[PDB]
Parts: sequence; C-alpha cells; structure tokens
Amino acid sequence: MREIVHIQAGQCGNQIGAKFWEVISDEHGIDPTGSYHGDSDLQLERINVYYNEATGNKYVPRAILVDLEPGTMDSVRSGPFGQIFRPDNFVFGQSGAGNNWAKGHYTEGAELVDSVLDVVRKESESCDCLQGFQLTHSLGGGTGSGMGTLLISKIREEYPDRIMNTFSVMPSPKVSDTVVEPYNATLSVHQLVENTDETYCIDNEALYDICFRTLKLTTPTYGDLNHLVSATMSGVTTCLRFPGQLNADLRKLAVNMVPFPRLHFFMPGFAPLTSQYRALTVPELTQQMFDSKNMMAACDPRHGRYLTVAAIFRGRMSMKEVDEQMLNVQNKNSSYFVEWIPNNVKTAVCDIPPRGLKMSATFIGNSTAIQELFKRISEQFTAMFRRKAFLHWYTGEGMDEMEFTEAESNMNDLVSEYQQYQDATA
Amino acid sequence: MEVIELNKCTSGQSFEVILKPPSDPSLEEIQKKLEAAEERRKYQEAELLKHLAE
Amino acid sequence: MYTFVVRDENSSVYAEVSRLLLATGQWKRLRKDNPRFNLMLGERNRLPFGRLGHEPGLVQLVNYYRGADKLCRKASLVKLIKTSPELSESCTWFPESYVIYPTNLTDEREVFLAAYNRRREGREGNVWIAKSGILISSEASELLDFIDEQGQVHVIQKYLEKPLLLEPGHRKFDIRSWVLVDHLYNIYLYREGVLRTSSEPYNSANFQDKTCHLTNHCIQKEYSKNYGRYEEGNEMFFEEFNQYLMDALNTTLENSILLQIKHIIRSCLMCIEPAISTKHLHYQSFQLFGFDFMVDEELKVWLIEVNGAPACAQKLYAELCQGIVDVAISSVFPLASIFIKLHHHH
Amino acid sequence: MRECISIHVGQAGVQIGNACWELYCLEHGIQPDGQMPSDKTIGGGDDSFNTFFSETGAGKHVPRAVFVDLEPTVIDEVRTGTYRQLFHPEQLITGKEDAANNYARGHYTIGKEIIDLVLDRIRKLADQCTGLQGFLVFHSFGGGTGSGFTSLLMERLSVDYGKKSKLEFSIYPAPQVSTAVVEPYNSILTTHTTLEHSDCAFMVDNEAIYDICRRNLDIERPTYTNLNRLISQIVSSITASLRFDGALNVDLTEFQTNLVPYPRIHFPLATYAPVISAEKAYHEQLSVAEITNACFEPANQMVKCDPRHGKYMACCLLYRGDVVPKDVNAAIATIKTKRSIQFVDWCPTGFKVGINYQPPTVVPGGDLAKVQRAVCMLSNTTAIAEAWARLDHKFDLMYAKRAFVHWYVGEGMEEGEFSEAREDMAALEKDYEEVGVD
Ligand SMILES: Nc1nc2c(ncn2[C@@H]2O[C@H](COP(=O)(O)OP(=O)(O)OP(=O)(O)O)[C@@H](O)[C@H]2O)c(=O)[nH]1
Ligand SMILES: Nc1ncnc2c1ncn2[C@@H]1O[C@H](COP(=O)(O)OP(=O)(O)CP(=O)(O)O)[C@@H](O)[C@H]1O
Ligand SMILES: Nc1nc2c(ncn2[C@@H]2O[C@H](COP(=O)(O)OP(=O)(O)O)[C@@H](O)[C@H]2O)c(=O)[nH]1
Ligand SMILES: Oc1cccc(CN2CCSCC2)c1
Ligand SMILES: Oc1cccc(CN2CCSCC2)c1
Ligand SMILES: [Ca+2]
Ligand SMILES: [Ca+2]
Ligand SMILES: [Ca+2]
Ligand SMILES: [Mg+2]
Ligand SMILES: [Mg+2]
Ligand SMILES: [Mg+2]
Repeated sequence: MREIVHIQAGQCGNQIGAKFWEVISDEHGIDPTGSYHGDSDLQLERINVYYNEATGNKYVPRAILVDLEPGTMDSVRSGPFGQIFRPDNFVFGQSGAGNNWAKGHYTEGAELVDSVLDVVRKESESCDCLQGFQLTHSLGGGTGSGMGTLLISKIREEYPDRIMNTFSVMPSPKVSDTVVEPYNATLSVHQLVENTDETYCIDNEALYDICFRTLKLTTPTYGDLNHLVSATMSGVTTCLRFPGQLNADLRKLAVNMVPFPRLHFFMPGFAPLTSQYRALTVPELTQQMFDSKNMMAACDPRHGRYLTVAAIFRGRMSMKEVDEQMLNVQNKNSSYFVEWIPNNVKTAVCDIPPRGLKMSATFIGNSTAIQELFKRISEQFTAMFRRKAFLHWYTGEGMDEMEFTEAESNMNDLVSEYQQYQDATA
Repeated sequence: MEVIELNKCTSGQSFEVILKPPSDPSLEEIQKKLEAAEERRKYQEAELLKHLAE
Repeated sequence: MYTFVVRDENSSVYAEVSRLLLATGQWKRLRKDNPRFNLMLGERNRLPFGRLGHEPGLVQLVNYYRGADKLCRKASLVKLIKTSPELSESCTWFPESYVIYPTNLTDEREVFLAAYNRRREGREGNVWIAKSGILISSEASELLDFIDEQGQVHVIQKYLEKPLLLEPGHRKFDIRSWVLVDHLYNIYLYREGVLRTSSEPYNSANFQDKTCHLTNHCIQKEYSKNYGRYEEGNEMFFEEFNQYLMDALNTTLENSILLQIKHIIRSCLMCIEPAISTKHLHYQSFQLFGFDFMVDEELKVWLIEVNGAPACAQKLYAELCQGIVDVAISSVFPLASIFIKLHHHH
Repeated sequence: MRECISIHVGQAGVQIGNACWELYCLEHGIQPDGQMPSDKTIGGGDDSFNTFFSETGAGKHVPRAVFVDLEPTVIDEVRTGTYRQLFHPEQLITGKEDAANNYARGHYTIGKEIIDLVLDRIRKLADQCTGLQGFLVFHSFGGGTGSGFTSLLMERLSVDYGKKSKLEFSIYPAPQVSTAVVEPYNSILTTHTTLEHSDCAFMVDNEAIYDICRRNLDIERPTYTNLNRLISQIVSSITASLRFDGALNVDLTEFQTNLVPYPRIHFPLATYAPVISAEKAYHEQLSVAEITNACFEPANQMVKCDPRHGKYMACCLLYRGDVVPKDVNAAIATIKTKRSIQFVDWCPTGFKVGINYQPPTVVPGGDLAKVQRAVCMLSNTTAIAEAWARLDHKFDLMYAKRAFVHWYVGEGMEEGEFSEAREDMAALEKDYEEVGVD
C-alpha cells in the first residue's frame, strides 16, 4: 500500500492530467463511472497506488485538480472520464493568472493555496503509507508554473520527507502562447532545482517535431501533443501500477537515478512512434526508443552523457532478447555513458502492453544533454531581461528584479554542474 | 595419504584425510551512534523548515 | 563493433596491434579505465585479472595468461623445472641452475657448492654465470660475493663454454623464437626467428670483457666495436642461418635445431597448461612469448629463458602483429599461415 | 540437542528463507500444516531436526526462524503461502516502508525504530532453547534492509548473546539480476560494521547462480524462484550436519574451527555439484570422482574466481547420497595429481569429509533433477579476495565523484564512514594477499 497523490494545475497541467487518467483508467479496467470491468487480477494488483476505493466497488482517482480560472476544469468535468473525479477535488478560482508566474505564485495563487492543501491533506490522511506526490503542469504559463511551484513549496514544508515528483512541460518559441514564457520557466526551474526529487522534462518543441516529422501530422494540435504525454506518462509509471519482479517505489527510483541532488531532471523516451499494424521486433523498439527523434526533451543525447538510464519493456517478448539489445546499445555507444557509475543502465519488463500495442518501450534518462534545454531558456530569458522587457507585468505584482537575477544565476549554475560531469572521467 | 577420526552412524559417516603435514561496541555506544545520526537528520530538517519559513 | 583498451603504452608489439585494430574500422579504442571492453591490452605488472569476465553481455579477452610468470621469471623457471614431474631435475635441455638468495634476507646455496666442487676436482670446465647486472666467473668465491652485494634474488647456471660459433668471425649468438598461445591453448610458433649474434670473436680465456659473451642487442650496439659488420644490426634470419647450416654442416635448421626448439616450447607450455588455461574460465587469455635459446658445438639446443613481454625484430613487426590479430583477436571477435601449430593433447 | 535460530532480513533473506524451510520440510517429512507423522514423540523430543524445529502439544513442528523486513509485501507472501501454517504471526515482522536501497536508511533511520522489537521476538525464541548454539542470518549485500539493518542486528546480537556463534549467508550483488546502482556502497558499509561480529559468512554471488541456471538448467532468463531453489540446495548441504545425525560440523562453532584460521578471513568459497536439468531426457548419473572433480571447476562455484592462483587454508567436502569413503579418497588422490591445489605452508594439506546417506531432496515440479549423489565443497581460499577487489573497484569509481553520497548523509550518516569502511576493505584485501601471495 504505497499510495501516490496526484495534482494537476493550470490549463496544460489539467489537459495532460485528464488524458493520463483516461489512459491508465483504461489499462486498469476502470470505466468512466469508476466501475472495474477488467479481465485480469494484475489490473487490480496495484490499483490503490493511484485509485481510492469507495462503496459499491468504485475506484476514484487520487487526483486533485487545480486552476485559477474555471474554463479548463469545466472541460475536464464534461470530458470522457470527467465523472470519474471526486467532486470535492476540484479547486479553482475565477481571476486567472494571465500567464504571469508572479500571479500564480504570489498574488492570485496565495489566495487559493490553502484550500488546495486542505484537499491534499484530506487525501494524505487516508493513505495507508504515502509514497509521495506527482504534479503535472507547464512552466510557461502562470497557474501551473507559478502556483504549481508554490504548492510544491508548501507540500515540502508539511511533508518534508515525502518524494515530490513532477511532469513539467517546458516552453518553446515554436509552440508558444506568450513572449513571457522564458521568464515563467526560469522562475519555475529555480523552484524545481530546490524542491523536487524527480522532474520529467517534456519539451513542447520535441512533442511538436515528433508529431510533424515522425508521425506526419501536417498541423499538430495540443491534443496531439498530449497523446504523446499520456503515452509517456503511462510508460514511466508502469512499474508503479503493475506487479513485476521490480517492485520500485518512488524513493527507490530516486536513489538509483539521482547521483547528485541538483541533477534530477530526466529526458523521457517512448517507442514505437508509428504513423502501424506492423509488428515491431525488440531491436526495432530499442533502436527507436534511443533515437533522438523518439525523445520528448528536444535534446540530442549525443551532445552529452547519460548518468543513469531506466527502461521498461511492455508486452510478451523475449526477455533474453531484451537484455541482449540493451547491453548492445551501451557496449556500442560507450562514449555517451559515464563510466564512473558501474552498471548505470537498468531494464525492467512488464507483460501488460499499452492499449492497442503488442509491445512498447519507455525509458527515462538522467543525461547531461538536458543542459541544452536550460541553455535555450537562459538565452531567451537574458535577451528580454537585459532590456527589462515585459518586467512591469511582474514588478506590478510585488516582485523585484533581484529575484529574476537569482533565478537566472541558479539555472546557469545548473548548466555548469551538468557540463562538469559531462567531462568527468574515471 | 592417511585417514583419521572415522565416525559412522546410521545416516552417514565422516572422517579426515591428510595428504601432507604443515611446515565490540557496548549497548550504550550503539545508542549514541544511532541517536547522533537522528540528531543530524533533525538538524538538516530544521534547516529546511527554517529555509522554508523564510 | 568491438572495443578495446590499452594499458601498456610501452608495448611496441600491441601498439602495432592497436594501430591495426583501428585500421579495420571495426574496433573502437576506449580510455584505459573504461571497463566496458572486449579486449584488454594489459599492463605488464599487477594486471587486475580479478575484474575480468564480470561485465554482463561482454565477452572479454586479455593478452596475458595469469600465472605465466612462473615461466618468465629467472628463479621461478628454475624452481618449475626442478619441481615439475613433467620436466624433472633430469631435463636435458636446461643448464644446471640454482636459486640463490642474498645473505641479507628455499635457497640452494650449499647445493650449488656441492656441484661446483665436483667440477673443480674433476678437471672439468667449471664456469658459471649469475643474473637476475650480469657476472661471468670461473671461481665460486666471486659469483656469490656478487649476489650478496645486491638485494634481489639471483640464479647461477652453468655457462656454455662450447657454444656454436658462426664463421667467419668465430662468434657467439642466441636464437629468439616467438610463440603465440590463443584462448584454446593452441601453441603457435612464428615461422620467423632471429639470431642475435655477437660481433666480437668468442674468447674463452677472458670472461672480464662481457661483449663477446653477452649477445644482447643492447650490449652489442653500445660496447661492441664491430656492430653491423657481418649482418645488419647483429641479426641473422632463418633463411640465411639455414643456408649457412647447409654449406658448413651439411644439415638443415629444421633437423639440427628447430626440432629441439619445438620440443622445448611444447614441454614448457604443456607443463603449466593445467594452471593457467582459461578454457573453463569466465574470461579468455592469450599471450605472445619470447623463447631464448643457445646452440652448442654438438648442435644441442639449450633453453636460456622465456620472456613474457618480448619485443620483435623491426623487419618482422608487420607480419607477426598481423598474425596476432588474425589468430588471437579475430578468432574470438571475428570481423565482417605464418605460424606452425605445435599439436599436443589438451 | 542445541537449537539454531535462523534470521531472514530483507527481501532476499526472506525469499531465500522461504525456499530453505520448504526444502527442510520435504527433507524431514513435515507437511505444510506442521504435522510430522514420522515423529513419534508428540509435543517434544531432542532429535537432530529439533535444532531447527520446535513442537507444539498439537504436534506442529514450528521453524525456529525470524523473518524481518521493513516493508510487508514479501513477508505477506509467507503469511498466505503454502507454509502459512508453519510460522505463527509473531515470527513474521514487517515495517511500513523499506530502506529504498539506502544502507543509512535501514541502519540508522528505520533500524533505530524497529531494532528493539526484533530483539524482543528473538528473545522469545531463545527462551524456548535449552542450549542455543547461535544464529544463521540470511540477507543481501545490496538491499537497504539486507545491508543496513542486518549490521545493526549483528551488533546487538553480540551484545545480547556474547558467547553465541553467528553465521551469514550473504547475497553478493550482481548487475544481471539487480536494478540498483548503489549496491557497492551498501556492500562495503555492511561488511565493515559486520566484520567483527560474524564468525563465518558464506557469500553467494548472484552472477554465479544466474550462470548455473542458464548453463546447467537451460533457463534463458532465470527468476528469483529459480535462483532461490538452487541457493537453498547449497544452504541445505551446509546446514544438513546440524539437522541430521552426524559427526562433522555438528554445531555452529565447528564452522569457525574447521574453516577460519584467522577471524577476519571468514569467507569460505562454496562449490556445488551436480546441477542437472529436470526437463532433461535422462542424465547419466555422475560418480564420486566426477562430482568431486567438478568442485574444482569455476563454473560450479558460488563466487566466480580462480582458486588455482590463491592458496587454501581449509577444505571441507560434504556429500549427500550414495557415497562411501573408499570412492572419496580415490577421487581425491586423482585430483591432487591433476589440479593446482596449493595450501599455505602453515596448514595441513588435507580434506575433512562428511557423508549423509540421504540423497539430495528436490522440490516437486522444480527445475533441479533428482540425483543419486551430490557434494558441496567449502574451501577457504585467498582467491575469494577477487570478489572484494571487484566490489572495491566499483566503490572507488562512484566515490571519487561522491555520487549518491548525499542520500546517505541525508539519512544521518557521516561521509567519514565511507572512507573508514573503504579503508577497512583495503586492509582486508591486504590480509588476503599477505597469506596467499609469495
Ligand atoms: N538470490 C536472490 N537475490 C535477491 C533476491 N531478492 C533480492 N535479491 C538481490 O538483493 C539485492 C537487492 O536487495 P533486496 O534484498 O531486494 O533489498 P532489501 O534487503 O529488501 O532492502 P530494501 O532496500 O529496504 O528493499 C539485489 O542485488 C537483488 O538481486 C532473491 O530472492 N534471491
Ligand atoms: N648459461 C649460459 N651460457 C652461455 N651464454 C649465456 C648463458 N646464460 C646467458 N648467456 C648469454 O646471455 C644472453 C642472454 O642473457 P639473459 O637473457 O639471461 O639476460 P636478459 O633476460 O636481461 C636479455 P633478454 O631477456 O632480452 O634475452 C645470451 O645472449 C647468451 O649469450
Ligand atoms: N503539451 C501541452 N502544452 C500546453 C498545453 N496547454 C498549454 N501548453 C503550454 O503551456 C504553456 C502555457 O501555460 P498554461 O498551462 O496554458 O498556463 P496556466 O494555465 O496559467 O498554467 C505554453 O508553453 C503552452 O505551449 C497542452 O494542453 N499540452
Ligand atoms: O537541490 C536540492 C538540494 C537538496 C535536496 C533536493 C531535493 N532532492 C533532490 C533529488 S535527490 C533527493 C533530494 C534538491
Ligand atoms: O529504477 C528502475 C530501473 C529499471 C526500471 C525501472 C522502472 N521504470 C522507471 C520509470 S522510467 C521506465 C523504467 C526503474
Ligand atoms: Ca483577489
Ligand atoms: Ca518429536
Ligand atoms: Ca562475537
Ligand atoms: Mg493557457
Ligand atoms: Mg629477459
Ligand atoms: Mg525490500
């Protein structure tokens, strides 16, 4: 009984969160009304990790939906599995955050944070033994970014020894809503470096490129990008939701994936990504999964080195052939794996494949290549900040310039820390 | 090549064959260790909550 | 795509093997500390055999046999020949030798004197050579005082007073043979050997000047005054040496000497095979050896020593180093005969 | 009759313990409900098997075992498995959350809160023993509980039971069957603080058990169940002398007396043969000479190393099945003429031999074939130091960057314990070389 409390905040956070519950509810046999209609005991084995059990055999997601405007959570409540969510777990305001980190973190968000924690506390008080928390949000807006990181800070204060996990959508000028995204992202990365234990970086540019070039989607939509996020989220949580010879709770994952506390930002990858009925052999899954075009970080792993790698293979396949393929990828590209962490590539197998797939592979890498994602943000940030462009939106909410300088210095330090271990040798 | 100490019973036997002759911390101390580690965990937590209170 | 690491930057041999491996476009060299390798060109001293063969999915191979030092150590070889029933103390191709420890430190001091006195009383030639800094003397009092002034172990063996002298020149020489043992413990003899000849006339009435007695390439090119007269670099190859044996002795290198060399190589290597074989081991070994021989005036071949990290003759590096890649490395890591197999019972 | 209490710590210890007691029951004719028809003394008796089993008035034969884990999911398998009836609930102890593969967490943070309870439960077993010999402690090196809490338990045991032997069955970390990266840290931390408290420790390298299961049993990808049944065969071979009538290794103190000349060098090498696939059409039954010779093949060793290049200090041959002393000495003589068996100059070149006529028992439907004779050789070789070198090298690579160190410091451990523990292993490696190398 290792329960996880899920929190989804802001527009992006709730749209990706909704599709995630839609995906795993299907995998666990839960229908849109909370009733289990599965055919395997493996589906109910670890069902309590993400779902609460009510009367009448109903399963209710342990999910808290947060936003500063009602629009997005109304769409969820009326969406496919909207009925499945606990009515009391909808916590929203009316003002909105105006894509302004300071509003979500300081002004509008502070006015709403206490009631979110009341719901968080209610969910935690009923867990037999709480693993930790997972947050879905974007970094480029105001609510998920600014209030999201405020919620993390207060959860740290009340649950200092629980694992704090996030799925964080990084902005990109190619898939941008506002010019202030680099400001909001830089401020959030500062909070994340200090308060989260594991952050899966999801780059909207990578999601876009994959939809355009690999999937052959002429005009991708946010819905298309969120399908990749749903799939990736289901993959990285497979070994928490299903039985296997792996166990793996949140803390044990962090211990083996994070050699240094600041460097806890992961690049996730998924395969297949086909535009379809063809059977994909194990070598095809492993070549694709590790290809850059299959990664959601918009970072070229060949530009850095893997500190640690964790992969899961789903479906009925040769477990011997899986080891042969994973061992072949490292022993044929050894320059991109650090040699001072023995056996830093680990693989797990699960027999239940995702919906509509004979088999799949998801992997997370703690790679120093991620530094290029932070360099891009830092570049866009300084271009505007050097001229103080758009700052009045933030100073008008009580923030001072010094707080921007601190967040920038800290993120630039993070880049230097990655570059330090990228050159390290035995 | 000598055998010695041949013991036999109903469920087996045992013998020796020679081929060539030759040529703590107290309970208190453990408590201090544990409680010292607990204290250092309390200090680190205090610095977190102190940092968070600021 | 195979990977290897180099850990002996002073090996002229495996530097060429390294330069060849990379030339095939199918081998990738890693840092000397990267443990994810298929092939290790290891260090001469303290090679960490204990860490080989524990990488999942990696078949690992090393260019040294753990335990071959029993053969390539002066003192170790003497003990091995005297204590191994396969070789016995009656071994007819190894000079009478004794392990002697300096007095400032088992030891065969007295046993050496017993044989020496026998030779002095019987008028027989009683000259010996000590080594571990070499000294040749016909008096026992001198050889022992030389080992005590040092601090390491020394061996004293009979000096071959009747060596085969090449003509013209009336000069000494030794024979170097290269032998490659692969992971299957096949014993391969390189078809090419070299003679390291003395450029000075052999003088049996004066062991003070060690230039006509020590045929080492370093002692001839530094102290000898006739370097390169008879043969370039004081090195004569089998083709010339064989033709000389036919013109002078009306015999052949194969019949007169090479059969004995092959017998000695087999005897030494088969003796230690149970102790060093990697057949049933989690990692695989191969190794190149340098056997040093002496031929006497009766055309009897004597074993001098066995070098575990030998160099090669400049004119023979290319062919031999390619042969190491062919039979030793590619045999285990195939890509996309210059040796003589000395068959035996495994 | 003197009792032996088995302690199983963490996932590996518990799952191995489950596989051993299953085997013990089949070996002594005990059903899963605890009943033993062959036992004519009801509710008591001082037979040989009573060293490991107590008796209730109702005729149940209860293992003298304690199962301890900081998380309940593995022990809950014992509570509802086939042998749920053998143990009463007090013997199965489980916490709420594990040590997350963090030695410091199992030793300091969580160990501090559950140690007194585990001692209390063990005291309940000691009070049932008229003459307790000592403890057998099963655990992994890599787990946060198997490494961290075990070392704390071993310290307390030396306090509460000073004059009692303690033996270890330790699982040495292998990458092929582990998803943890910090196990070299845990292995060295636990060995350092446990060294002075363990009298004899049998390391089993998962790499060796994995290869034997792929090579001999033809399992493409062995599971923990496959590995644990093979391991329990070796444990059974080693503990059979305490559970059956015999004259060799009759009490725990004999393992130290026969196998450990120097206290720090208390890690004997185990070799077992034959391992035969049950799915095989039908194997040709091996002889005493053949299985004895197999004891000197690295492929049958619980830890892969080269005993040819170490030195032996002691050597024990434990046979089970159709074996007579005549065949043993004849096979031994032959092996000395063909093998590189070098003893230290201050030890006799001999073998202690034990034969139990009852052949190896195998779990029905398992992977192991029923054989007429098997042998387990326990030898104290300097060659097992190779395992410390391998482990120490992995430790050095990560510690040179302080990788993962923060996780231990965060739980209350001082960074100085890493270097103190590493320097102890450097000295242990030096001791092995002072005895074996010339
Ligand atoms: N042979 C064998 N090894 C096991 C078994 N279970 C775990 N291991 C090994 O033990 C190591 C991991 O330690 P665990 O025993 O699982 O961890 P733990 O002792 O429960 O402590 P925690 O970290 O709190 O979970 C890895 O090297 C595994 O390969 C088992 O059943 N048999
Ligand atoms: N018993 C003996 N009788 C005659 N000559 C001998 C001899 N022992 C050594 N030599 C001479 O010494 C030379 C070999 O010396 P040795 O090989 O022992 O020293 P070393 O090992 O430092 C040189 P290398 O290893 O390169 O061959 C030979 O050329 C030989 O002529
Ligand atoms: N992948 C994805 N990105 C989104 C989605 N909605 C918004 N974004 C991105 O998130 C940022 C806008 O933040 P948003 O979540 O709308 O702000 P908030 O509602 O105040 O938290 C921009 O970088 C958008 O590109 C979505 O549904 N999917
Ligand atoms: O930047 C930080 C400094 C200290 C602690 C943390 C939180 N966390 C990171 C992942 S490892 C466990 C600890 C972040
Ligand atoms: O620590 C681990 C080692 C191997 C596999 C896993 C499971 N999983 C984690 C989320 S990403 C996909 C892989 C964990
Ligand atoms: Ca307001
Ligand atoms: Ca009884
Ligand atoms: Ca003690
Ligand atoms: Mg928006
Ligand atoms: Mg030499
Ligand atoms: Mg556990």
